[PDB]
Amino acid sequence: GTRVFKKASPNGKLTVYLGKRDFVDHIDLVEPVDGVVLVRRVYVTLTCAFRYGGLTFRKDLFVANVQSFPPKPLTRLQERLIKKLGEHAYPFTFEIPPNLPCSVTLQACGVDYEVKAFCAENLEEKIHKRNSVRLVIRKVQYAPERPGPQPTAETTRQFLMSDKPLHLEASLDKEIYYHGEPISVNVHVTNNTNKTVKKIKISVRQYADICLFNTAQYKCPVAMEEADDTVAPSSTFCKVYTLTPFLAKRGLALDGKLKHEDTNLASSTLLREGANREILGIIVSYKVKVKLVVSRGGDVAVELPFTLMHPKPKDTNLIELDIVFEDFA
Amino acid sequence: QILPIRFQEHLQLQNLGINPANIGFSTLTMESDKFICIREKGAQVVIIDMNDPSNPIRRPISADSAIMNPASKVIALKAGKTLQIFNIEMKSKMKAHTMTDDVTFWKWISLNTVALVTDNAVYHWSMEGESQPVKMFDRHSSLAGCQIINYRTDAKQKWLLLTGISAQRVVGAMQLYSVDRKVSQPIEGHAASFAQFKMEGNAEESTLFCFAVRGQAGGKLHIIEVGTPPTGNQPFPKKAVDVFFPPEAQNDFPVAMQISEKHDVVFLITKYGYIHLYDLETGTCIYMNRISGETIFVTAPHEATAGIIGVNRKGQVLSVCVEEENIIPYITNVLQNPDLALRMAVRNN
Repeated sequence: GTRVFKKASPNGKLTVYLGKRDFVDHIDLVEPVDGVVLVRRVYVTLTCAFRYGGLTFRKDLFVANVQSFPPKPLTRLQERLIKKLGEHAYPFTFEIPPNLPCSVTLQACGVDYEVKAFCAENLEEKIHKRNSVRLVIRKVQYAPERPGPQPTAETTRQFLMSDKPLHLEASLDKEIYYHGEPISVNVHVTNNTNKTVKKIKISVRQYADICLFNTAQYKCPVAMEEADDTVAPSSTFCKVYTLTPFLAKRGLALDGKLKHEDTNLASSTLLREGANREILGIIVSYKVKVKLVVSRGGDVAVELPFTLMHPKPKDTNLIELDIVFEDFA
Repeated sequence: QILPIRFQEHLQLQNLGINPANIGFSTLTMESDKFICIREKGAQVVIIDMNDPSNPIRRPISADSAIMNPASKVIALKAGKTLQIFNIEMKSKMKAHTMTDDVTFWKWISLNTVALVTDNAVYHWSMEGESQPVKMFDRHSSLAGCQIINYRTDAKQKWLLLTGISAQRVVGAMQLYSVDRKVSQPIEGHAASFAQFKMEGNAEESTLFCFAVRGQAGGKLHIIEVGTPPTGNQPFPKKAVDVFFPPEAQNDFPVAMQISEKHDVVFLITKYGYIHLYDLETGTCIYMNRISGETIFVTAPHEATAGIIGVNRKGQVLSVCVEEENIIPYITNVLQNPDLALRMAVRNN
């Protein structure tokens, strides 16, 4: 049975229905925001804003207005629900430009997407939080896995008084990871020195830059493992370690309010070449750090950038062919 | 500086989560700019609706080929000699047929007819009713042993054009069949298209047949009228122009052709991913450029812009069309051909 999310205004006069709350960005386009409102004209608006702070700064990034009543093809969902609901049911559709930032919150500021349905004569008129309805939807970023070589980093240290190298190489099993997906780290040490590696520490760190109003750069670990694996003088070490970055912490970028079950760590910001890195508001990225903790010597580390994405949505006949309501809450 | 075309990348199929292995001539079809259809094998088809490419439908199949209707939510499927046509809307099997001979190539040639090519013959099969395939003509011996790469018809379906290729240099062999005369002719060509074109002062449209080839004389484009000029018509003077290729593109040859009747221009695509524009009337070359680093291996008319759309081996969906605000000044100033520019401005606006 197909789920459809609904929400009514306070006075029970307008209800909005949506198939979904999160709309996947597929880089060349975003899933369309295909809804129905069950009903002065009736307007429906989609707004994207950055907010900082209660509030102390706001920048509008995108607005789209639809007149829904009175009246590109309807989705099966719209038709299905129009028939299954009446003739007071009207379609609205937005297409979100793919270059707008995805939903992101850092604890405070963020980028949010709000759908607003209201009844009113012109577009420039007094909105009454009484017969209007407001829904926070999300844009979440997908990207496909990359063909070809994985991520790879290496470093060489010579310690005081010596010219023998401690060499570290690491790579990741992928360039593109999805929420909940484990990261495998291949670690290769050649220790030609007379120091001993006492342990190995692997972390996943997020970096989040605030780019508007009050700029700032946060860092914050989202996975940490240490192993008491030792690398003796004149010995090599190869081992694969596995870490998964997990939400289950101030300064952390999330895609969502920390209070909701369906919130994840923020996805990596995909940046177009010379795009306005200011109307994105928050830039998020991720690295794996591999560190050799050296006895009687400074530690030796590499970092391996990676991208964290939201996952993509889940008899003779030569082909095979073949609706419940929920609160938006 | 301004260009006589607009080129666009509409999307990359892998961004939709499509497996790049499934992106090629045998697993991917696009019979019109409305759908892309992909067979993904643990079998099924992914139908991408280009009005809404975000919400692809996935269905299980056991077909070795699937070709979406150009216009409607209707899909033809085959498994060996077994052909079936399905209405996705009404979820019903419309029609089925079992061929005597294997169908080695097929495509929709309008809104409601499939062309079927066997080792032996070419058939048209309506999607409607209970009518069986109608044999249109026997295959000519000069396509014997070719890979069949296309099948074209004119607007009245009175002229039918089967195209195959073989490794020998890649030789192009066409068979042009006249439905009224019931006669085939062999033509050496690699890509072709028909068009309607009405000459100045003529009573009726001419049916034009345009074909491009890279043969013993190198690259050539021919434009001819097929059939006897209508009462009230002058004949269309045959045109023949060179199709240029690089020094770097010694092994390149034409692979696709679409004609815009809105602008009377021929779009030609080469294996290496070059696009050319030619004037339909004179064959004059208007533009050439490499637009893709991979073969564009499937093309269709791009209806909204009257251009050409296609898919390349890396999953990029690309199109080209006339840029109507630049084409005349481009022909005037960049090509310095003010006679062509005025003629096209007047002919089409």
